[PDB]
Amino acid sequence: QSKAWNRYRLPNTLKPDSYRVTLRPYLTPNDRGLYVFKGSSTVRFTCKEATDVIIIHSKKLNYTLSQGHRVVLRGVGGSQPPDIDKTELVEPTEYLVVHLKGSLVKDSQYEMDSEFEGELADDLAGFYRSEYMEGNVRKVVATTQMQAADARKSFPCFDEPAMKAEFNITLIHPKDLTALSNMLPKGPSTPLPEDPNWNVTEFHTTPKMSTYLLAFIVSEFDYVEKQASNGVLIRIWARPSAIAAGHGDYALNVTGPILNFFAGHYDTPYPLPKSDQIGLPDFNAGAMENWGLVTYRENSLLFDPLSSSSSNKERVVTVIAHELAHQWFGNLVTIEWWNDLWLNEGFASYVEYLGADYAEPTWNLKDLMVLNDVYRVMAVDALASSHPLSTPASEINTPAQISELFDAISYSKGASVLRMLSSFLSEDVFKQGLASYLHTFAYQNTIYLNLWDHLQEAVNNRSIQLPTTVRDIMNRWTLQMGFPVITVDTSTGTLSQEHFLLDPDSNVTRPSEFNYVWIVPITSIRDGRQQQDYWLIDVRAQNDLFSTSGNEWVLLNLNVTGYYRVNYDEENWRKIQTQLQRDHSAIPVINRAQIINDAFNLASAHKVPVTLALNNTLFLIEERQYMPWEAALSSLSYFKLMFDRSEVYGPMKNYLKKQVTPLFIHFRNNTNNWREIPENLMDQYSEVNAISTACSNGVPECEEMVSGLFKQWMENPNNNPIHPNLRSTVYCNAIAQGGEEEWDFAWEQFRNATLVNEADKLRAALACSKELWILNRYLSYTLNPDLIRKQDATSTIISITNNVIGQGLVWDFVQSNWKKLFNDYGGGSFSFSNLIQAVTRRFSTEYELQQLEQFKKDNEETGFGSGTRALEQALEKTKANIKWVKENKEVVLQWFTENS
Amino acid sequence: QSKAWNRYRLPNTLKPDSYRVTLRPYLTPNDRGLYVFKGSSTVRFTCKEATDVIIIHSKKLNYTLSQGHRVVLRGVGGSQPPDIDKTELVEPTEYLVVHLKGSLVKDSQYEMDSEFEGELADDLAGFYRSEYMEGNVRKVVATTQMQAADARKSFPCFDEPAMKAEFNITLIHPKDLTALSNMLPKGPSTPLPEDPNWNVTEFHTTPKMSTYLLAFIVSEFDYVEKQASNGVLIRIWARPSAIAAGHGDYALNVTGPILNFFAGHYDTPYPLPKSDQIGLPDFNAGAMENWGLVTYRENSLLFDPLSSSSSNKERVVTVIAHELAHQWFGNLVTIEWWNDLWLNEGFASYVEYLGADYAEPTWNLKDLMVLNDVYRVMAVDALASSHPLSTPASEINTPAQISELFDAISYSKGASVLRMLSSFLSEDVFKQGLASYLHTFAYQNTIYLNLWDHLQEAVNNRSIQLPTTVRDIMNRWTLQMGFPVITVDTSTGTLSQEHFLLDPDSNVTRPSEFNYVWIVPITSIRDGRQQQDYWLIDVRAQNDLFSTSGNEWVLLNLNVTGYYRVNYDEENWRKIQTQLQRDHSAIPVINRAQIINDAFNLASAHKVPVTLALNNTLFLIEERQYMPWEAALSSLSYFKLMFDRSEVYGPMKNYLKKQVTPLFIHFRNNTNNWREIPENLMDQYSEVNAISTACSNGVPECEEMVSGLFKQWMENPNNNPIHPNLRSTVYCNAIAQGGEEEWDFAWEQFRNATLVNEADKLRAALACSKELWILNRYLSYTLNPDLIRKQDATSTIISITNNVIGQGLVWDFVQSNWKKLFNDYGGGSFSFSNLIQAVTRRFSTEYELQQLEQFKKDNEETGFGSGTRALEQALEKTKANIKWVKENKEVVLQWFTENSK
Ligand SMILES: *[C@@H]1O[C@H](CO)[C@@H](O[C@@H]2O[C@H](CO)[C@@H](O[C@@H]3O[C@H](CO)[C@@H](O)[C@H](O)[C@@H]3O)[C@H](O)[C@H]2NC(C)=O)[C@H](O)[C@H]1NC(C)=O
Ligand SMILES: *[C@@H]1O[C@H](CO)[C@@H](O[C@@H]2O[C@H](CO)[C@@H](O[C@@H]3O[C@H](CO)[C@@H](O)[C@H](O)[C@@H]3O)[C@H](O)[C@H]2NC(C)=O)[C@H](O)[C@H]1NC(C)=O
Ligand SMILES: *[C@@H]1O[C@H](CO)[C@@H](O[C@@H]2O[C@H](CO)[C@@H](O)[C@H](O)[C@H]2NC(C)=O)[C@H](O)[C@H]1NC(C)=O
Ligand SMILES: *[C@@H]1O[C@H](CO)[C@@H](O[C@@H]2O[C@H](CO)[C@@H](O)[C@H](O)[C@H]2NC(C)=O)[C@H](O)[C@H]1NC(C)=O
Ligand SMILES: *[C@@H]1O[C@H](CO)[C@@H](O[C@@H]2O[C@H](CO)[C@@H](O)[C@H](O)[C@H]2NC(C)=O)[C@H](O)[C@H]1NC(C)=O
Ligand SMILES: *[C@@H]1O[C@H](CO)[C@@H](O[C@@H]2O[C@H](CO)[C@@H](O)[C@H](O)[C@H]2NC(C)=O)[C@H](O)[C@H]1NC(C)=O
Ligand SMILES: *[C@@H]1O[C@H](CO)[C@@H](O[C@@H]2O[C@H](CO)[C@@H](O)[C@H](O)[C@H]2NC(C)=O)[C@H](O)[C@H]1NC(C)=O
Ligand SMILES: *[C@@H]1O[C@H](CO)[C@@H](O)[C@H](O)[C@H]1NC(C)=O
Ligand SMILES: *[C@@H]1O[C@H](CO)[C@@H](O)[C@H](O)[C@H]1NC(C)=O
Ligand SMILES: [Zn+2]
Repeated sequence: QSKAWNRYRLPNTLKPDSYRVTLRPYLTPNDRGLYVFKGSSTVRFTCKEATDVIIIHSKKLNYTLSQGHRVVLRGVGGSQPPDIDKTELVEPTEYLVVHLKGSLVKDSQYEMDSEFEGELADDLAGFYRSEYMEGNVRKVVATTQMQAADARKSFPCFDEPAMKAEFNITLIHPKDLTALSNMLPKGPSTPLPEDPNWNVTEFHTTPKMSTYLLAFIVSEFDYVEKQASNGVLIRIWARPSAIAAGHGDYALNVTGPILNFFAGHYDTPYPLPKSDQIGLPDFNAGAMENWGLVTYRENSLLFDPLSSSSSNKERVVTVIAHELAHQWFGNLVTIEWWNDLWLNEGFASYVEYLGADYAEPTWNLKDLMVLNDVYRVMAVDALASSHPLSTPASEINTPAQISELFDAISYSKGASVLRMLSSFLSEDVFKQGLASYLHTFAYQNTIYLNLWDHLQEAVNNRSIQLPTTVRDIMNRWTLQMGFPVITVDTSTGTLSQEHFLLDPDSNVTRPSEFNYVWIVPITSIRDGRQQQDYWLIDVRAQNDLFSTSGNEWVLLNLNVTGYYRVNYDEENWRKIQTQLQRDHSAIPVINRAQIINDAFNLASAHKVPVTLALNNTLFLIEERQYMPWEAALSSLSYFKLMFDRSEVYGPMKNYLKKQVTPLFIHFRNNTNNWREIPENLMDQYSEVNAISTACSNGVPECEEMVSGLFKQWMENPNNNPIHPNLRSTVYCNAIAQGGEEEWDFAWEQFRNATLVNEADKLRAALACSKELWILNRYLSYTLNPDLIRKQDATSTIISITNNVIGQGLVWDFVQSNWKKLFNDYGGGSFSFSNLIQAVTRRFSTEYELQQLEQFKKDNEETGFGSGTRALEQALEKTKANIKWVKENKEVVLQWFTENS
Repeated sequence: QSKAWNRYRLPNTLKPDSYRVTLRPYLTPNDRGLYVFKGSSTVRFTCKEATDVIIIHSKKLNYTLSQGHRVVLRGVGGSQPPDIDKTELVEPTEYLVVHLKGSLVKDSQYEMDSEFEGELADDLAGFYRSEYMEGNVRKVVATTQMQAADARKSFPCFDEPAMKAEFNITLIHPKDLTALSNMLPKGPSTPLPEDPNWNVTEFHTTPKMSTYLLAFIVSEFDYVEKQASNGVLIRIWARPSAIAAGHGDYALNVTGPILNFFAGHYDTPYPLPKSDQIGLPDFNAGAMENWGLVTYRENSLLFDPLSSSSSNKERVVTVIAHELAHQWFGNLVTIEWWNDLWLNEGFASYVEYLGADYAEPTWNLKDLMVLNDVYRVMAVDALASSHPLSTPASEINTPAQISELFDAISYSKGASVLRMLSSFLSEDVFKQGLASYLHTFAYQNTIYLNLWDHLQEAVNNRSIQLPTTVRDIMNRWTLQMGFPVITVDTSTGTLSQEHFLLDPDSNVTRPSEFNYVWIVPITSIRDGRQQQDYWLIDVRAQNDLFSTSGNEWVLLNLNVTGYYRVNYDEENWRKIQTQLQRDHSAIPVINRAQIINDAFNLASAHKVPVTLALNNTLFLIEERQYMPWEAALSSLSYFKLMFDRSEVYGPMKNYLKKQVTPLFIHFRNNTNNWREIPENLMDQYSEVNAISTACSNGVPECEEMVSGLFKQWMENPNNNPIHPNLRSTVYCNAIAQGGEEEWDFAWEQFRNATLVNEADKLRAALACSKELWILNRYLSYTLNPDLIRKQDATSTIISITNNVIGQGLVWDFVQSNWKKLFNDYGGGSFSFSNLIQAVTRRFSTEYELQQLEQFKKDNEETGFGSGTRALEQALEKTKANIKWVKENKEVVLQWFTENSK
């Protein structure tokens, strides 16, 4: 608006060099019960272009006028300090405009001192407080989450990733509590000269960081430390009680290997002197890559071996790797602007599994990436509402736009694209370019093009053959949204590409350059033996590689490395099916899951018949791996949700029971009569799946075993015999196969629950009851805050909705008590979006659509709030559901009956 | 409108004298694939008042134009027939108005020849069709059902009960099949001149009768015959296989004696040479009393001693008695209008027990009547939405209202009134008066006043002492709806009477000439010793007969003879509970059941504490008789319907489980490990009650036994180990405690079932499944006429709505397919009301009432027809339920919890 303070982007008039921030957090409420902190900061900025105004980001800061102005300007090195005209604080653009009576000459450093007072509120932003209940005592900790902005809230600073500067952090903390920051403590905490109750801790100057990664936490958390033989001191800080137990031991045992792996992959030594990972009890954000002081949710860093499932073990190892990867890529080489967030977060997501694999080589974690990210993001990208990975930097300005960029696409899509990048570049050449990128751009900001250039330079040195320059071959997958579905005409060995859209009748309004065409790297296998390689340059191309003979099957996207679905002629599909039946080993496990997942998704776009998809699920009877089974069960979930209350459910269960029985018996023998869990994490997951589906479909042995296990627990409570991994499954099936007695025992345990994980497991299991009265009684308990915590109420109601009988109960509940639910819980505590999505997920009939539409008009006056933008979405999904059921019910029903 | 055709009442200007109907039923689909019957008819009518328009009933009949008109007017006796102006067909009133260019000469007989064609569909109305399967060949049987406004569908006629006439019936039927009509065939079947393959059979002229008593059935059914002592030839006609298997043996064993008994009791001879009882595969009503050709559902007539249960045996004898009773009260003497429908249904329902008791003297079915009718109607009669036994004629005009009157009030309330009337007038005096009524108005239509006059004659003849005239005393029980509740102050022995209302806040909009007061006849017993009787003529009275001293307890309405509820003070109730726990035998078995039923209903009306009624159910643990247990289970059903989907259900089940366990074991030992059955009929019913109640509540052995028995039947499909009487409960409980396999086995057996009784049991049991998907599939099956016969469609839906899981499914189904159910399915008006009551018997929340009100607002255009009153009553009950549950949920839960332990 012709005024720099009106503009959302900092003027490039001055750039910071060094910072000195001394903040004293008062973790005790003052007058009006306000937790406030007092801070003093100074910035030695350098005048890049002669100007008359200084603009510094500042949010929720009272400031103190040391002289006639809130700030004091002093020129350094004999620099003349221009007199300050006036001080103004702009809110729309968190800016501290300090108009000066004169112009600051260029090539001269000026320091601006600033004493300020802020509120240590529980906003989970900037400098915030977190109160946890240690025993029966409230304990408050002062932590920091300066993602995107928020850094301004803590102290006056150039809050932009481009503005890199050294930061000297000093914390005045109570003598009892300990203070932590990005760097090591410069000196041991000394009693503050005044009020000896408080100590003063100074930390060594931080390597030129870009803000947003600064962190200063003062608390009483204890810690387990280990000096790695590479020079980095690994310290895992957490609640003293948990550190006293072995909860934090696993993280310390896994951090060292992960750091070493990344050091090699990044070909760079750990930039900071030490690595502290702290487990905050709350911390709604999953994790933060604060340089040196990584903050994690207590549940994602601590692993109790007696009450955490192997799934939690995967969670901690993987999340640790993601943030530890950020320490090299994203902290040493930060993005110039938030528009390139996809490159930073995406790379971290991709190399996350790479690191975890080094730590646990017997888990094959890298394989899970596809099901966890590639297929997850593929579903969203296959909509006409998708956005291109790259966005014009000018477009992103407001803080809200920055937060918007943090989409699942930015993470998974980026990781998938970068995985394809590494595959067609050969990990070795990719790593070479990455190493050069980091070294050449160490301690400075960059654009995604810089990485493309270094990769191309490595391409030339290694002389790898790429159809076009890395930039062009990557622009196709970064400047336009969506992914190509490659159809293979084996008869004439022809290859074709198209923008895959799950809804066939979708108007792709977004005008994408390259007219939605992609340079797809194609890797193929023939009769098991991998062929050479091919790059689809145009929409349609012919190559003998894809040509097949009388009994020849070709399968593209080996290990689904490339972000593209594949469609084949019906003949090739049948050849693949015959191979899967005689020996599934020929097809790599990853591609077996690909076959099932792609078939179902292609059937949704009406590119292949639904029967073909179910045909690709027939070989599961012999499959003993996890990925293939998981893919099929995930896809068949929609079928169950649509036919759970219909006749089709009968034949469907019979078919699934026939397929699961062998897998269940296999595990029963392997686990020695359900006594010893399998070793490989993948096998552990499949064992849980086997029992769950076997009992759900009605395998007799499964229900007998789960019932017996729960009964053994009922006989001897306090010593649960069910192993943590199999607890949720046994609990739900046992309660379902049992009556009021079992539910009563479970309810008692839930009320006496001591660990949140166990409590939530019991809560969901209690909703597995098959008695209408018990479910209604549970619904009444859900609303009561005393019985069910309001934070957990929405999830409990959703869990009852999942019960086939519960669907009707919850639907009447939401339709009749929307007013109460919305009015009493208008706050974010109740996610109405998730609630309405869950209650309307099975809607597949015109009657149900009429009810939902009536609900919309009936409660129109009381805005659905978070529900809005999801209720209209549910209406659209309901309409699509009606069409799908009326177009596939007969075919699906016949298939199950004849194939069961 | 003023237009006579627009009016729903036939003009009195024309009176029918005699008719000649010649229906020809085509038992093969036409080019349009629709079975169609073609017939011609001529009505001889005397012109009571000169008229220029002739109005007759015509329904779904395409009349062939003759002489440029649908009808042809011919002069009888030389009278001139005025020229026909025009013939319009008014559909709303089903009136074929034959406008004339002149006024019919007054007091002149005329004849109207009319040819017509109609659809022989499966609507179970007029001339419909019944398709049964023999071997692998479909067999079609054309039968007639004209209970109300359906004779018009078969032929143009004055379809009103008052318009009696003699009907000459000629049936052109295939030479192979046999034509059955009200009277005997007049001579041998003669070959149709056009086609020898068809036969022309005319029957003897029928005596003066109403159009709704006609029956024309052509069938290949065989029959078993046996002349009765009165000489009337009793023949049981049914499917060839059924008669060959001796399913009709029991029917022939009871029909003859029962018919003679009725004739001897009222000294009135049956005026027809034969009385054929025929069982039709497809029939809506349980049975129709068509004079000479009484029609019955196969379930109500066929009886296989090796597969039918003791209850089935009672059903057959009772139904046959009810229909034979009608042959006197309904056919020989008919009602003037449907307003006094009770005069026929009520008497036939009450005297049915007398006939059954005669045929089966070791059953004591008259004891059951107390719970079968008196208490059954008291529930609906209590609602402020009931109707006086003799509703003003003006209210009942449209055919929908006519069919609506066929409810508990016309049947049970009438029978209960007759029970009380006979009790205070003595059987001898009562039957003497009835004989005069029958002989005086034979072949004539009568009203309630006519009955009172003949009864008064017997009263004076036998010098019976009454407070006032029979008319005044019984007008209180017939001209005002509802029944009185007597408050007994044992402290001072004072009595009072007031209209019993389930909702104390319910607004009665129906005015009463007697201002809701009754000359209640009262009979009281003291410590089991009967005392002198008293008549509560005034609203309030006092007597020492009711005043108690020390620990003396007084029970009014000994053997629930009177039609009223007894409300004792807390003192008497305490003494009664003391007696029940000390020696329940002291209190009459019937009165023990009376105590449980009265206590609960009084509590539901917010007149006594709910705890009091529940307390009265603590003697059940030691009770071994059937009647007490029966009333308790029936009364606690309301609690279940109101708390089955609530937290109270758990404690309630535990309590009942505790009470039934002893009875269950007792019967186990008595039945020798469930191998034998009790000898006494009542004991057999209680044994089945024990097993069903135990399995439903959760007694472990019960669930194990029923499952094992069904498993053994699955092993040997042909040999069913379960004893016929125990099949009902075992089948249901097994299917419920079983899964898809059990449901599949039952479905296959149901489709392959032979005896209707067994098929009915399996059909109802299939609804006991606890799988939502199975119940949804079952509901779709109900609509399919091929899988479930249209006659049993609503019954199956009601069974599904009975299942707790099915309640929601059916409610949404009813809301979604009201238009289809109301239109495609006629339901014969006997249903719909039942379906509405069944789907709305669990409503206890404002949201549920809102849904019901929305249903009415969204389906007012579609119409509720017969269900109109039922839907309106539902609204009243739902509102009362909302208040009752809110005021009693906690106390009911606490009581069960404390007693369950
Ligand atoms: C944050 O801490 C760093 C040190 O870790 C501070 O940088 C230091 O700045 C002072 C001037 O303020 C430098 O002193 C100068 O030393 C040179 C000789 O090296 C001398 O010729 C000059 O006359 C002057 O005394 C000091 O060297 C420098 N230290 C380093 C290692 O660069 C920084 O100023 C602190 N932050 C802020 C905002 O003050
Ligand atoms: C906050 O500052 C206080 C004061 O410095 C710390 O308390 C401890 O103070 C004593 C000196 O008064 C020191 O430790 C003590 O010294 C003896 C030897 O004389 C030694 O055996 C013990 O360590 C003893 O406690 C030390 O300065 C200081 N800290 C320690 C390690 O004891 C207090 O610990 C400070 N709090 C934090 C969290 O840094
Ligand atoms: C900084 O100044 C703001 C604006 O004056 C203060 O905000 C006020 O304080 C109350 C709470 O005590 C807030 O609810 C209102 O937004 C403001 N009201 C008033 C009366 O001014 C803010 O409190 C100050 N900072 C701190 C840490 O206290
Ligand atoms: C974490 O490391 C500790 C050792 O610091 C483990 O304790 C033992 O050490 C070995 C090697 O790590 C483990 O394999 C053994 O299971 C432990 N005991 C023995 C006798 O060697 C500890 O198990 C590791 N994991 C956790 C979760 O604490
Ligand atoms: C029905 O049958 C009767 C008897 O055959 C037909 O004859 C009339 O009815 C009386 C009955 O006793 C006969 O005696 C008379 O000869 C007839 N009466 C008149 C007034 O004609 C009778 O016509 C037939 N019904 C019809 C056509 O109305
Ligand atoms: C109907 O009557 C028949 C014939 O009386 C009954 O069959 C039995 O016939 C044998 C013939 O020797 C007699 O010894 C029995 O006394 C008859 N039993 C009875 C109960 O009468 C038949 O049981 C009767 N009832 C049924 C159900 O058909
Ligand atoms: C119903 O419950 C009992 C009979 O089962 C009646 O008597 C009570 O019994 C309890 C338990 O022994 C005592 O604690 C109470 O004091 C008794 N009642 C009184 C009023 O003393 C009870 O009165 C009945 N409740 C009714 C009829 O409402
Ligand atoms: C709660 O659990 C603890 C630990 O198993 C047990 O000692 C205690 O008795 C339980 N309390 C109740 C009330 O069940
Ligand atoms: C049909 O008529 C013939 C005489 O033509 C007769 O023998 C036969 O029994 C009749 N059939 C029936 C069942 O009416
Ligand atoms: Zn991250």
